[PDB]
Amino acid sequence: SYKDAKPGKIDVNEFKKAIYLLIEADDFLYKKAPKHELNEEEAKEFCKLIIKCQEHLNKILANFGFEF
Amino acid sequence: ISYKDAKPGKIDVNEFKKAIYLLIEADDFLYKKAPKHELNEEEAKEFCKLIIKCQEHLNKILANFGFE
Amino acid sequence: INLDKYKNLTRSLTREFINLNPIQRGGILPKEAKKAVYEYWDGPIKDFLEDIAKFLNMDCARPTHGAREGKFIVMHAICKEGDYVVLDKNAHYTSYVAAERAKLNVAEVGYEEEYPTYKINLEGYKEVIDNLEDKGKNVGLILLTHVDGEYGNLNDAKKVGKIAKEKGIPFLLNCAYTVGRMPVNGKEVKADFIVASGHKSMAASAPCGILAFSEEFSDKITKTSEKFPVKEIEMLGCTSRGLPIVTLMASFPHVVERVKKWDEELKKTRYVVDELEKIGFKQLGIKPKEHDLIKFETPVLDEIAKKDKRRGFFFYDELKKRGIGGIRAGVTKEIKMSVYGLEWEQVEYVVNAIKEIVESCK
Amino acid sequence: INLDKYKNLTRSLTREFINLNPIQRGGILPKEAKKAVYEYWDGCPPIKDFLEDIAKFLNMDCARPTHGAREGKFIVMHAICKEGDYVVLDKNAHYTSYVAAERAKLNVAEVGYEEEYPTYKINLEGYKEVIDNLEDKGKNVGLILLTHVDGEYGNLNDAKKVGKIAKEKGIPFLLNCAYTVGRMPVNGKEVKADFIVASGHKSMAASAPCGILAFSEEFSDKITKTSEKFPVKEIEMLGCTSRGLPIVTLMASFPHVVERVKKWDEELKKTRYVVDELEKIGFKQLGIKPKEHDLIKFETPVLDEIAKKDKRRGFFFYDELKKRGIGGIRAGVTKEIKMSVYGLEWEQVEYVVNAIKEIVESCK
Repeated sequence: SYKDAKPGKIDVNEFKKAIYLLIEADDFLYKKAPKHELNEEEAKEFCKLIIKCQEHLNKILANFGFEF
Repeated sequence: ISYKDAKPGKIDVNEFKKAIYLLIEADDFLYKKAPKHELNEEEAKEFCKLIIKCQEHLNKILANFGFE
Repeated sequence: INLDKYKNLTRSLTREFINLNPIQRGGILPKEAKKAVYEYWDGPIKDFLEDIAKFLNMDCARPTHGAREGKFIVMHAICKEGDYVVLDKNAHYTSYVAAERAKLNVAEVGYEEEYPTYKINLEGYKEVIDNLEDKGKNVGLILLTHVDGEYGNLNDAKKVGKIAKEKGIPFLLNCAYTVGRMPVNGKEVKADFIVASGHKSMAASAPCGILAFSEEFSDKITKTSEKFPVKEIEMLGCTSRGLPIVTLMASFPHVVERVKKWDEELKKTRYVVDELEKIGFKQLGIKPKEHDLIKFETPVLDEIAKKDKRRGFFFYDELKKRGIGGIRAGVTKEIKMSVYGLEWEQVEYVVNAIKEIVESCK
Repeated sequence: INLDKYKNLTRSLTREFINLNPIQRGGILPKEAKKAVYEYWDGCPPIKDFLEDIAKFLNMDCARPTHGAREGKFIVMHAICKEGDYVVLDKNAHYTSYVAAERAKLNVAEVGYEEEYPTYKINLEGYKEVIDNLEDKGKNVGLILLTHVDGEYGNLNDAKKVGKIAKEKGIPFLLNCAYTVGRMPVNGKEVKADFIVASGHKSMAASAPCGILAFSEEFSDKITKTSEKFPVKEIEMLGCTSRGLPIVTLMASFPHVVERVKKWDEELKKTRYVVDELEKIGFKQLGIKPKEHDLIKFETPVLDEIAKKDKRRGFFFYDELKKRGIGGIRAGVTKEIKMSVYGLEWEQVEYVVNAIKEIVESCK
């Protein structure tokens, strides 16, 4: 829940990295248009961007009392 | 959860555009709370709400590539 | 073959620092435009030109690339090669260049008072005109900067508007620091031309601007070409597509809503002025301030810089240690700042920081 | 004032569809430019150094930033040409070459074709013949313009030919490279050009409006003519420090631009594949054959015969492409189309070609 959020500081660097990865993952919307269907190799590359992004977003939530 | 387990799937354009918008709306916290970026109990709840919803959308993106 | 200063470019302090620079306070993109940026960073304009015409109470309106271009559009289609353009002494540098590009002459209007007000003698406009007409010189355009970019002094455009109507000379109102921050009435101030910057006061990205005009000069400004009876000459094309124009149409509901809350932006300004005049600052320009642009005289800053510290760069460095930017490094004799669009908590942070700077530096 | 039309403005098919608009093919920003947009969202990069590198990249003397190729044409005609001078240009010139000339208070002379249908190739040798007929009148020619690649057929012209003629008659030469600079390699001195204009949002992977004006030292004192009141701010440049988003996207995409020009044949390979594969249906490539540019113009008699017996008239081709997620074609027009596959992945190239083959086959 977000209601359990405690006071804290936002990690600008981790947010910049988290938003950068989603920008790099946006290229797949262009290069794989319009079906957007990935194979096994394209999925591994794409999901690697989504996972690393969440790893940065989790570090952001850490400064507000969220453990993982 | 490993990115190497990623199986062939389709990218959700709608669910991806929602995850981006949340980081864009949360990008206002980096401006309106500069330079210390230190939030309180209400600002954190408001901020973490966006990041939690963001990852929730990213998890639904991974759900198309053999994740749960 | 360098390619080294283009890879590590993606790095700034736009989010890690508080920007006090006046030329960028009213040009900060809201989260609305940021989403529109995402949608259109590659590849209702006709309805926007009508609404922006109602927003300024003007007959017509055309998109430009800043107030820089719009002021050249009027000077190239109306004036002759040699006509005089009478403007105030607090004019922007783009007013002298756009006139010289159209091969025009410049006549300046003296102050009503110099230090520390620097208010333009609006009644002097009538006098300058007569001094040129008696010498045979022909006046083609009357320019008036609504709010100058040095002290931030708001002038009564209705005064110069009447004088421009009596002499029959076209009136251009420079609203680069005006349109987008405060409500502007075109027909009330008796204006025939109004220019406005999108990246300075309309929360857009550069280059962005707006040119408004009456139906009297609608044929001169929107004069079409001969080879192509659709494409406008002075606009070089009816397309006018790009990234800035997108940000202007998306930030428009924000701007049209933030002009109504202009008095809330005066409260932050006057708070900064009154609270900083305690530590040893003195506001130049029209008192009290009616615009977010403030220019302080700082004798205390120049003294601390003298002995000793790191000279005039001591103030800029002390602000960087606290996460504040927007002040020219090395300049201590005076400072130019703006708190438009800043949260009140950030307004208190700037004031309390500067107070602690001059205090800790004895 | 209704503000509802600005609210839901964030609705587009820019990622869900494959755009085939030739104008927007070379203006697609990479990921490195999108990051720069984020860093400068609110609106100090090495501008001076970028202007030296872009000059070396074009092998020119000097260079300056503009708001597109529209500005670049007006800057020279206003700073070099005197009011009333003649501008001799090719017949396939872009519309902006006439509008800017009319804005700079000049006259225009057109150069005919060497052959019309289907090549529509410009007679580069006929340039001298037109000037002589103007000087014998005698009108004075102030500028010689040549669209390196036109925007109707996408034909390439030997700019050195016109540049060699311009030098013999001592008349300035403006080489329009809106469809050239950024895609294919261009050499300024080699084609003997005095001026070169570019379109950053059409061929240099930048966002609109943006452009570059490269010129020789001979005219450096006129273009970069400083003002009198301000001995620093340039007159024709309006004293702009060139700040904002399009200039940043240009510098951010510059290493991508400088690297994709060496792989230009790989983009022509895509182009020539499309031509040689669609000509099995009934399409006939107009312009110079084979294609020397990504901008292709097919004559489509087949699409006309289907449009005469389809319920959606000539709009059937625009609708059938929407079903398959493809855009960039003028709606209602079936007599001839104008597309491009520059920058597209080869998987997407096959997707486009195979789509059209299924349209012409299913619609009889």
